[PDB]
Amino acid sequence: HHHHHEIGTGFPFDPHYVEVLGERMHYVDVGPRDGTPVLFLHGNPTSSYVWRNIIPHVAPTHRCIAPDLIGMGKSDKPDLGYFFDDHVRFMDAFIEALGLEEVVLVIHDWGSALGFHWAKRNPERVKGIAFMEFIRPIPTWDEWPEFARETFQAFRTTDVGRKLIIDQNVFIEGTLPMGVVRPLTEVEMDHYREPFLNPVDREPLWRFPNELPIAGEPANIVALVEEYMDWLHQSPVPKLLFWGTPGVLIPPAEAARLAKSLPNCKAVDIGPGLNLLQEDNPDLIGSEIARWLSTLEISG
Ligand SMILES: CCOc1c(C)cc(C)cc1CNc1nnn[nH]1
Ligand SMILES: [Mn+2]
Ligand SMILES: [Mn+2]
Ligand code: NA
Ligand code: NA
Repeated sequence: HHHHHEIGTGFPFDPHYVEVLGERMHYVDVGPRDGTPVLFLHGNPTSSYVWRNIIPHVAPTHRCIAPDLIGMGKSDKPDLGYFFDDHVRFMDAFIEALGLEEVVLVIHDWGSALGFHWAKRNPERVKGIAFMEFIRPIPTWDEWPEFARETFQAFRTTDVGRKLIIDQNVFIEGTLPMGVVRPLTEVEMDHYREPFLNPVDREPLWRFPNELPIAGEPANIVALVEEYMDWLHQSPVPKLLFWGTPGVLIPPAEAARLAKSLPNCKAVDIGPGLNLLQEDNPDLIGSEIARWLSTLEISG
């Protein structure tokens, strides 16, 4: 006989779809219909799943929109190279397809590059940006985390890199768990694996690290990233920066610097964390975003 009697693993959000440049994109859409929407953008190799435990904190007061990038999550998977340029084109068109006007961004990893680049080009529409573990220029390999130098150098080759990421699914099975301090459960791993069970679908997982602005290459990405970082230092847009210890892309020392150099910026320590801060302390991140959103309406 039986009797009846943690960081959430479920994804209790109804699928929403919109046609974007002839392809179907999936997104979470919850919360009130009026007011300024909060747009959550994930990076590599995740999906809207990464926001699952953060969104419920914001949804009571704001619309939350969390798309899966083209070729990822539940969005369609056209035969693209999935360059950053492709993601930009699709994300621009997604935002237009939903008829969004002003927005608040919550962005992470490659999602931050998309968010920052979009904000730079749409200064009058951005009402706030929350960000963490974001893409910035990496002048030399010495400025890349030591533990991942050899690995990412290998990733950034055609034959070896594709064998690792596409054939062996290393970014999902290897790199992903290394971006979280706590161990991911099998249920969580399965939600992350889901979009990429078919090896040929793993193209964006390989192109993304090959797009990273490292040692001047790719030059186009480096220029673009420098441009939005320059814009960011000059914009009065409200900013909220989450960081963890030791972090990965944004070490604590770097978070302290940005908190001062970026105008109108608040920085929040999430405790232990690497790249996927959302997976180590989603309640703090969600709570702080919800409260920060409230202060955006306070004049002073
Ligand atoms: C230094 C390794 O850092 C990472 C770790 C340890 C884990 C994950 C998931 C991601 C990254 C990095 N971000 C990333 N790489 N290519 N596209 N986005
Ligand atoms: Mn179509
Ligand atoms: Mn192809
Ligand atoms: Na399993
Ligand atoms: Na999934």
